[PDB]
Amino acid sequence: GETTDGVYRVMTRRLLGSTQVGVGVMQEGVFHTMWHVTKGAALRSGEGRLDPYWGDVKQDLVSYCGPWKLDAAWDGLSEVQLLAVPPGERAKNIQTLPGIFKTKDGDIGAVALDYPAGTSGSPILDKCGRVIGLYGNGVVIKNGSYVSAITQGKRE
Amino acid sequence: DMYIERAGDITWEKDAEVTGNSPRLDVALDESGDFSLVE
Ligand SMILES: CN(C)Cc1cc(/C=N/c2cc(Cl)cc(C(=O)NC(C)(C)CO)c2)ccc1O
Repeated sequence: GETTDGVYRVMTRRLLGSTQVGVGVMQEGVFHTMWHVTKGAALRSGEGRLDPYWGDVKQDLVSYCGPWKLDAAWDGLSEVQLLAVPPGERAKNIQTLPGIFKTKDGDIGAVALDYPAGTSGSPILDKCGRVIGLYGNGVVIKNGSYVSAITQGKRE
Repeated sequence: DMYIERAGDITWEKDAEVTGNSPRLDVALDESGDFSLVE
């Protein structure tokens, strides 16, 4: 199949035509997406298959073919870059200074960019091009805009 | 059934479009992984 590093779409033919349910990161031969995108289901790559390895509904994260490999963290200061892969549309880098989710269990970065649900699993990048987390778990604000948590995992 | 397509490389792009705000939000995180606005 395909094992190359990079950003991928996640597609299904279970609905009308070919529908994009979300997006993920291939790194070190491991595929990273958000639990809500696949609900832990197996994935096809050519005639290659990808089985789930790790997943957590509360982290809203899942890895395939190996443990979670992305460790980089938002510094709390710098503009990041999202890599939006919207349905039917080319990958596009959007620059934004994150906001914060204040939780009863510590602070996490947040990104106030409007994209449709299928963009879920689109990655967020620091200035060295490291994936500091994944975009598409979050909350609707007064405005009616979207603000994703910056979701990230732990590397063993 | 679900399949993946390489949609691009992962790089920082010098002069990307720059947009959005940076709001500070009080939220909860439930057992189901749902974030909600605390006020
Ligand atoms: C534990 N739950 C909460 C995980 C979960 C997540 C989602 C995805 N939610 C999104 C993700 C994005 Cl990237 C965007 C949007 C959106 O609505 N954006 C707009 C601009 C407003 C367009 O309408 C929603 C879906 C079902 C689920 O269970």
